[PDB]
Amino acid sequence: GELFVRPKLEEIPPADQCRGFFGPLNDSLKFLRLLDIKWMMNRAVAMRREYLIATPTLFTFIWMFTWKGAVIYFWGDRAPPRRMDWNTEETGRLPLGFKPTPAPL
Amino acid sequence: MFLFFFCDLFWLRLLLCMYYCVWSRLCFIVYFNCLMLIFDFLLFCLFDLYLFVGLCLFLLLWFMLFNLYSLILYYCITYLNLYLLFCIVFLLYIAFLFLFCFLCDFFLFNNLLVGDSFMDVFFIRFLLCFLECFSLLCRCLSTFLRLFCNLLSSHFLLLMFFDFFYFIFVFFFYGVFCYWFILFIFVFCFCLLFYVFLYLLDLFAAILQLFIFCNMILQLIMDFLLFLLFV
Amino acid sequence: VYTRWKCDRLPVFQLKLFTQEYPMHAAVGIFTIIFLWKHMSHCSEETERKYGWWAGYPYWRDPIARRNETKYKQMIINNDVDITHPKWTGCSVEQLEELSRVV
Amino acid sequence: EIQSRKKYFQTLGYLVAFIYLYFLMPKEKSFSGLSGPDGHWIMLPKGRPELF
Amino acid sequence: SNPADHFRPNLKALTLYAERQHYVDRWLHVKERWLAPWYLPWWSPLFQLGTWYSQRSRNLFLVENHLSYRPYKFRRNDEDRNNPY
Amino acid sequence: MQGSWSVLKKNCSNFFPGLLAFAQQTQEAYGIWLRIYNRQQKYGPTDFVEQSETFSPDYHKRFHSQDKNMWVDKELCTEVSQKEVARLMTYKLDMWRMAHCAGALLATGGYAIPFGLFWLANDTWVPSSFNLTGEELRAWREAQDLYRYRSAPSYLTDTKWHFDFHAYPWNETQERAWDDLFEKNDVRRDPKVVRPAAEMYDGFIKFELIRRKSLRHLCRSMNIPTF
Amino acid sequence: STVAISVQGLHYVGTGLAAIALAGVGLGIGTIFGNLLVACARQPNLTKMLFNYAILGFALTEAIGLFALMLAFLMLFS
Amino acid sequence: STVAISVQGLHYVGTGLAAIALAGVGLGIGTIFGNLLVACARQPNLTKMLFNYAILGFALTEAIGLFALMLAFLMLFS
Amino acid sequence: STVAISVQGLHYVGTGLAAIALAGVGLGIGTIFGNLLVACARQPNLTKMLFNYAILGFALTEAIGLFALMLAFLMLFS
Amino acid sequence: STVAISVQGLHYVGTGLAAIALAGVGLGIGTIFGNLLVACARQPNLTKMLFNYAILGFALTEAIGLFALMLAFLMLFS
Amino acid sequence: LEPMSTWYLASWAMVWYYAFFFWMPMVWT
Amino acid sequence: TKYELKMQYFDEWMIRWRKFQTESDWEIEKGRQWWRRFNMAVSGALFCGLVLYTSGTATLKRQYGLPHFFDIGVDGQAKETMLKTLTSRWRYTPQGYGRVLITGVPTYILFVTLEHYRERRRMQQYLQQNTVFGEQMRRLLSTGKIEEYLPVNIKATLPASQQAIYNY
Amino acid sequence: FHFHDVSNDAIKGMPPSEALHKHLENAQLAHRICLAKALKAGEPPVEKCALTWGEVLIRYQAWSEYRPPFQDSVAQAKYKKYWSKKRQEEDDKNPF
Ligand SMILES: CCCCCCCCCCCCCCCCCC(=O)OC[C@H](COP(=O)([O-])OCC(O)COP(=O)([O-])OC[C@@H](COC(=O)CCCCCCCCCCCCCCCCC)OC(=O)CCCCCCCCCCCCCCCCC)OC(=O)CCCCCCCCCCCCCCCCC
Ligand SMILES: CCCCCCCCCCCCCCCCCC(=O)OC[C@H](COP(=O)([O-])OCC(O)COP(=O)([O-])OC[C@@H](COC(=O)CCCCCCCCCCCCCCCCC)OC(=O)CCCCCCCCCCCCCCCCC)OC(=O)CCCCCCCCCCCCCCCCC
Ligand SMILES: CCCCCCCCCCCCCCCCCC(=O)OC[C@H](COP(=O)([O-])OCC(O)COP(=O)([O-])OC[C@@H](COC(=O)CCCCCCCCCCCCCCCCC)OC(=O)CCCCCCCCCCCCCCCCC)OC(=O)CCCCCCCCCCCCCCCCC
Ligand SMILES: CCCCCCCCCCCCCCCCCC(=O)OC[C@H](COP(=O)([O-])OCC(O)COP(=O)([O-])OC[C@@H](COC(=O)CCCCCCCCCCCCCCCCC)OC(=O)CCCCCCCCCCCCCCCCC)OC(=O)CCCCCCCCCCCCCCCCC
Ligand SMILES: CCCCCCCCCCCCCCCCCC(=O)OC[C@H](COP(=O)([O-])OCC(O)COP(=O)([O-])OC[C@@H](COC(=O)CCCCCCCCCCCCCCCCC)OC(=O)CCCCCCCCCCCCCCCCC)OC(=O)CCCCCCCCCCCCCCCCC
Ligand SMILES: CCCCCCCCCCCCCCCCCC(=O)OC[C@H](COP(=O)([O-])OCC[N+](C)(C)C)OC(=O)CCCCCCCCCCCCCCCCC
Ligand SMILES: CCCCCCCCCCCCCCCCCC(=O)OC[C@H](COP(=O)([O-])OCC[N+](C)(C)C)OC(=O)CCCCCCCCCCCCCCCCC
Repeated sequence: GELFVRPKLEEIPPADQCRGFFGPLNDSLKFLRLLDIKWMMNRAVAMRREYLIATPTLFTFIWMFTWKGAVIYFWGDRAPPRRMDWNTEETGRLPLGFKPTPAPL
Repeated sequence: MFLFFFCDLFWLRLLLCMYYCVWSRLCFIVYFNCLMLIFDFLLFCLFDLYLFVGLCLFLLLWFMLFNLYSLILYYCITYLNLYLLFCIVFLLYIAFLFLFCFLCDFFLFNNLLVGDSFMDVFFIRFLLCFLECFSLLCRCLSTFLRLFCNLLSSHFLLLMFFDFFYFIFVFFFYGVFCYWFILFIFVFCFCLLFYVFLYLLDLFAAILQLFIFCNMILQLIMDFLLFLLFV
Repeated sequence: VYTRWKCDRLPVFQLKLFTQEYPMHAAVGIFTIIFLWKHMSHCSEETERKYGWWAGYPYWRDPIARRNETKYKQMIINNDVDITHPKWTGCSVEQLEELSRVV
Repeated sequence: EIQSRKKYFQTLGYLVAFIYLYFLMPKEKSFSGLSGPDGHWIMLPKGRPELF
Repeated sequence: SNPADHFRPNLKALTLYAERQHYVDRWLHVKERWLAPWYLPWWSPLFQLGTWYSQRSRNLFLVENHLSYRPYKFRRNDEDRNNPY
Repeated sequence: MQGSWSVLKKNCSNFFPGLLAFAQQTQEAYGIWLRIYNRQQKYGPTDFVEQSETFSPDYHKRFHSQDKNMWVDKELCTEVSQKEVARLMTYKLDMWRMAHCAGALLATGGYAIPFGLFWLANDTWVPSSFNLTGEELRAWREAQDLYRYRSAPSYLTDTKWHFDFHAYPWNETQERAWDDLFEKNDVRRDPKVVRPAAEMYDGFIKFELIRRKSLRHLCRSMNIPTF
Repeated sequence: STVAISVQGLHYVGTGLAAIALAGVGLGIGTIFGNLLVACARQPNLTKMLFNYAILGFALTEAIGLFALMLAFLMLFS
Repeated sequence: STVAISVQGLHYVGTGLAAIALAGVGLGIGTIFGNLLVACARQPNLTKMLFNYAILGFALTEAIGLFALMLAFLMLFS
Repeated sequence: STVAISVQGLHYVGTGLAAIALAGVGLGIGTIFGNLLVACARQPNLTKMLFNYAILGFALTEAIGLFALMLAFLMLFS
Repeated sequence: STVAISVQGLHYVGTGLAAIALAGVGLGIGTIFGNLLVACARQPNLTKMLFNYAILGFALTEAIGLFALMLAFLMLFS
Repeated sequence: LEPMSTWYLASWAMVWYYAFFFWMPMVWT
Repeated sequence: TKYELKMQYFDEWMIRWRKFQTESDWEIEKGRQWWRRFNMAVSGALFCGLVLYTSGTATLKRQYGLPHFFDIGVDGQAKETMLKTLTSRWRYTPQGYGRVLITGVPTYILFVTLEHYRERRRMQQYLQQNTVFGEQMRRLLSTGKIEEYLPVNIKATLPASQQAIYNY
Repeated sequence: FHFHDVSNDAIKGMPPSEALHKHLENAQLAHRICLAKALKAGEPPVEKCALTWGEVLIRYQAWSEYRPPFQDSVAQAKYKKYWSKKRQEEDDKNPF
């Protein structure tokens, strides 16, 4: 809609103010910020880096709407059957008495 | 499997060659909004926002040569297939979308995250972003589905009504010479009125559907355009 | 003055149009064409019988059988294929002769 | 001048094509077999005994 | 049914059939003929464009180990749901 | 200019001498550019050396900024002469075209030979070193001028039409400058009258916001390969 | 015991159900024009502009009815 | 076992369902006229332009009702 | 196996459904007369023209009702 | 006794019922544009802004119909 | 219905692709 | 040597006759897949390194400077370390076609060379196999033609319940 | 000689490999019967046994393409993950 201006370094709130799923992950819990997705989302919104949330989604949709959708439809592995036809590992081996051709030399 | 067939435009191609060997002005366009995207002066766009004009005009010409002339009996809409229309809309829509995505400006997608900071990010805004990203593809699908369904339904109805009219006209016109001629005359007048109404409705609906088809693409383009102000 | 549409010949203008005016559209169209010819270019005999004929399949002459017969005759004659080989029949030539004498 | 000549020739060609298509060309896969081809195979291998 | 039959192309002229194996093999022969000459080194982008993607797809097909059965692409009858063969 | 057999013969005859001369010019121009680059890195402004980023206000795409990413070395005469600079510029053009041709050759292997035949039949994209006589050089310059004539009007019309359709000048002097800027060469344009158009267009479009199509037209008009 | 039955006539029932979707569409279209009349009487200077927006809304609303009508034809002709 | 059944009278059921599609059409038309009266009462000089738009809305709404009616008669004769 | 069945009580069910459409018509009548009174109060001078338009709306809505009613009676006696 | 039956024409009924959901979507769209037309006449200067919100509702309203339309295909073609 | 069919979709779409890649330039010029 | 032209026919034949694919051949193909992924990873790492080295000084300052998204403390330390390491020495920071060439040509060369030599390795592996696939590969390299229906000609091993066809 | 039963009812409870092999054997048997009839009649085999040879060819193509999956760690993991005890009980309960 309107033009977007990146926030200045002084306009970005501190990391400690961000909230996670339950509460802020302040000192003694900073390393939990990596695992809390909601905290990362709130931090990105605070830093005006909303694209980190939107870009992966849209692209994913495209990737599914374009390339993986048909790949799954045409070449995907359906659910296995109840009675399974496992491989006896007997096929392929050359018969006894066969003289294979020599390898290149 | 390779099937060799031909479109039903050969006579129309001949007419185009005959009547357009010399130049002529064009002043009436089905979708004029592709030429006037900006209405407030001093606003300009660095993106190629007028790239769609040629494709719009060609699509209008092609779809009009097919659909409008299809009202003539036995005229065939050679392209009338669901997945073929899907391919056409896929081409146009995905081409413009990949034009926007190849720009490699991620901030362009900031508006996908609906709402303000007050709304919970994970439980509200993220779900809205998911829904909007789904809604883009759904808009593509709805465009092609609408274009297919309108033609299919209109022509089915026309065929059925024409069959009924032929039946009553051929096998019950003798009632004109009988004592129940008034009933037949009333029915015949009603059938004529229905014939005219259906033809007018189809004529209008074809053009309107083309307008909407082009407007969906233009809306896709406009959703990601940003205008600078001259100073 | 020089203009692409007025000065260049049709093939040149076509290449310019689809390379410097609408290249992404051309790329997507080629992608879709490849997809169609990779996944939507086959029709089984049963499908042809069901929907492949304008008025219906004429079983009284079975043109599909004649077409396949011509195909296989041509392949055998041109490629010098011995259809009496045990792999095709599943039995030795002598067994085939015994069966012929039996039936 | 160029476009007039080109369009004249194109018009003649399209006229011939229209006549042939709508008055002479038979439809493929006729039920009776009296008109049109029933289809045939192409690109069959030739002179490749090892293929079988 | 009959009204539905009116929505068909009206200028069908000829239908040709060809096996996937045959024309794929012919295409491979053409590609080998055009990519064989010495003046096109294997490290050229053209040669890699020609060969690498096909090799990758074929390798992916070979590596496939699916628990389900994929019916033959070119059966005589693929309209019966209860008969994958 | 269209290709011809005479030009093909000329370029085929002078192919190897032209390559040798191009190599010598390459060595000389590398020396000159080394001097210039060392001077720029040593005495250049911090923004110019560090390659400061200037992003567009609409899509935030980086491009060269005329004020920050361009620097005039007022004291370059001490190290490099004017003739050396002209030689470097000419070699830059020739090297650009030769580099594009070499890239095509490497990409397509030996299949570029017929395209090379098309290339040597025209002087538009051959280096200046392929001309060993005055007449050949004159023909080469004629071809370059023909390409410039072919390309420039499109660029001028693009600029003028976009501005006039999406904006108008603020004051009468700007109007006069804008109108007189795009006059034909048969009349003489007064630079003092035309200069305010620079500020007006800076208000409209700076070099950092130049569109890709206009850039393509400009590079065509500057005899810079675009493919 | 395993018994498989195929009733032919059911396709009529499904076809009739889809037609019910037109009740909402037909009503929805009438709602648009009702507001159009009540709006043109409140600001007649924009009658042409309003008429344009009404038509756009009619097609979008009409489009949905076609989706249902397509299903009716599919089942009625299968 | 494979059993094929053909129920005759089902076409009556499907036809009745399509008739329900005329409920919204009839309601939609009534809505347009109701809004027309208010618009005329609130702007009496526009007694013709509003009337024309009401007719246009009726025509489109009638068209939807006729699309359904075609199925209603068609199934009744199938 | 091929089995043909003819149920002779399903010509009643279809008839009942066709009667349901009358509700969409009857309600439509009330809407026109529901807003006619308001219009008359707003502009009593036009008690006549509004009444004529309301009659036109009622007749057209009733026309839909009778189209549905025709299907109701046809399936009742057939 | 254990008896298993498979009625092979029932998917028509499910498809028609899903199609009925389109009536609400069509009605909602008509309501949106009806409010748009009666809202522009009140604040014309903001006509364009209202139109954008109106389309947004259509985008968020037509999507629901697709789910119902999606189910129709999943049962019609299965 | 052929409109819902896919047994010859590629050949069917060749018409649109020919129109886009070969006839549109002629109409353009 | 161009091994792909020879190997394409063999791969197509194996796909057509994948029933006789022993577990050894499957392991070979899985190893080929793994090596392709490894080549992709190393080429991408090289591309990223070249991009970082050729990045402009201001670009590096912006990327590896304040603010910190997490602000844990390790993030800032690592960013400062990398920024100092990159900005300490002089780096050639080209733009345009030059950066494209520098970042891409090495990556393309590495990826192509690795893939080609892995294809040669796979050809050798299939040559050393004692299965019907190995015999087909050897015959292809000898006569230059693919012999289809070879497994049924030389009577390659089949499951105990499918040996009736060989009963002749 | 005896043709195998490859009807839908019989095919339902059969592994894919067995069905493909049975189809191939039936095709071979039919081809050899046709060849024997041709030899008894004395007419050329190519003019009578082309269609049977083509059927044998297509059955061979279908039979040689299928490779039963190898039983390994990942395949067994997938099979056990999908076929849980709850799913097995549900399948047993279902009469279809
Ligand atoms: C085995 C049997 C034979 C068949 C073999 C086939 C082999 C196939 C190989 C495998 C292919 C697999 C893939 C197939 C996919 C098919 C998809 C498809 O069809 O999609 C539908 C789609 C339909 O498109 P459309 O919208 O209808 O428009 C296309 C039209 O062509 C119209 O579009 P347009 O108007 O925009 O086109 C431009 C047009 C612009 O307008 C014109 O130029 C006007 C003319 C139009 C001509 C073209 C229309 C043809 C109309 C029907 C046929 C006309 C009559 C033929 C009579 C035949 C009699 C037996 O210009 C031209 O057409 C240029 C050509 C002009 C030729 C003029 C020749 C003049 C000769 C004069 C000689 C004088 C001699 C004097 C001597 C005097 C001595 C004294 O088809 C296509 O897009 C084209 C598909 C082609 C695919 C490639 C096929 C391979 C090439 C085969 C050539 C065979 C030549 C040998 C035949 C010999 C006779 C038997
Ligand atoms: C064998 C494997 C082959 C692989 C496949 C290749 C396929 C073909 C692709 C093209 C390959 C290059 C072709 C040769 C170009 C000539 C050399 C060159 O760069 O000229 C300078 C020139 C630089 O242009 P610029 O715009 O002035 O550069 C701006 C910079 O700011 C300039 O910076 P500055 O302003 O500070 O000034 C510096 C200037 C100052 O210098 C001077 O002023 C003196 C003159 C120096 C340049 C002289 C060039 C002479 C060109 C003609 C040569 C003779 C041709 C003879 C032909 C006839 C033969 C019979 O010096 C330079 O120009 C240096 C530029 C940077 C170096 C670029 C080279 C990097 C690659 C080489 C290393 C590879 C190592 C592999 C390690 C492997 C590890 C596993 O190059 C060009 O004109 C650009 C190329 C134009 C064609 C582009 C085609 C598309 C490329 C896409 C590539 C994508 C990645 C690869 C995968 C492709 C898959 C599709
Ligand atoms: C020994 C030498 C030294 C060593 C080597 C050194 C290195 C050399 C190489 C580098 C040289 C670079 C410079 C080259 C300059 C010249 C370029 C050029 O061509 O100029 C035009 C050149 C004339 O130039 P000019 O007269 O000097 O005018 C120049 C002006 O300045 C006009 O200038 P302009 O700018 O206006 O012209 C530009 C025009 C240039 O174009 C043209 O002018 C078109 C040329 C062709 C026109 C053909 C017309 C005739 C058609 C005939 C059709 C057949 C007829 C029937 C035949 C029956 C036979 C029995 O347009 C373009 O630039 C378009 C570029 C398009 C790029 C396409 C990129 C596609 C990418 C694909 C998408 C990828 C997306 C990413 C996907 C990623 C996926 C992961 O054209 C010709 O001479 C025409 C030649 C026609 C030959 C005959 C027809 C074709 C024969 C084919 C035979 C096939 C045999 C095998 C068949 C096998 C079947 C199985
Ligand atoms: C710029 C464009 C913008 C416009 C976009 C426009 C379009 C819209 C966007 C969306 C796309 C629409 C779709 C259009 C169609 C395009 C074609 C398509 O979709 O084809 C897919 C198509 C899908 O394959 P398929 O044909 O379906 O076959 C499936 C098979 O999987 C195939 O099998 P395969 O043998 O080919 O192998 C494929 C392999 C591909 O992958 C590989 O081959 C291996 C990995 C490659 C890495 C590449 C380099 C990455 C950077 C290296 C490091 C750099 C830094 C170095 C310095 C470090 C200092 C410390 O993938 C896999 O199989 C998955 C393996 C995953 C292993 C995971 C192991 C577990 C540990 C690692 C993960 C978990 C870590 C947790 C950490 C937790 C920490 C707390 O092709 C592929 O995806 C595979 C081939 C192409 C691979 C390209 C690799 C590079 C990708 C780009 C990376 C950089 C850019 C992204 C980041 C940007 C940041 C700013
Ligand atoms: C036959 C050959 C076939 C080749 C196939 C390969 C593709 C084509 C090859 C190349 C073709 C030639 C042309 C290429 C494009 C040229 C673009 C250009 O003009 O750049 C100028 C530009 C120079 O201008 P500059 O002023 O110096 O700098 C640009 C400004 O910063 C600009 O400033 P700014 O303001 O614009 O800043 C923004 C700028 C900032 O970026 C830059 O400009 C920096 C350079 C790029 C950095 C990219 C790496 C980012 C970090 C990746 C981290 C990955 C971690 C993954 C970890 C996984 C762990 C398991 O752009 C971005 O932000 C874009 C970031 C990239 C986003 C990627 C999104 C991908 C989404 C994927 C969707 C899903 C895919 C499918 C599913 C896959 C998974 C299953 O060049 C560059 O910066 C680098 C150019 C590199 C060219 C590509 C080299 C190709 C090498 C190929 C090697 C492999 C060959 C394989 C062959 C296979 C057999 C045949
Ligand atoms: C912009 C709006 C355009 C509106 C145009 C309005 C046209 C009005 C036509 C009035 C009636 C014309 C009757 C023609 C009768 C022809 C002979 C005949 O038997 O026909 C019966 C046919 C069919 O009648 P039928 O269905 O009764 O046929 C009975 C035949 N049996 C019993 C065997 C089935 O008539 C028609 O189909 C006419 C329909 C016309 C509909 C309007 C089409 C408009 C679009 C095409 C415009 C083309 C312009 C091209 C100009 C050049 C372009 C470069
Ligand atoms: C009666 C049944 C009816 C069913 C109807 C079903 C709906 C049918 C609708 C058809 C019409 C609409 C079609 C819309 C378009 C769909 C597009 C689509 O899904 O296509 C996907 C498909 C996917 O291709 P694929 O199916 O061959 O996938 C191969 C994947 N393996 C090998 C694992 C099996 O695309 C294509 O077919 C085109 C492929 C070639 C072009 C792209 C090449 C570049 C690929 C880049 C990534 C990988 C390489 C590395 C990078 C590059 C290196 C150089």
